[PDB]
Amino acid sequence: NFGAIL
Repeated sequence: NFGAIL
């Protein structure tokens, strides 16, 4: 993961 996980 390099992004946003909500």
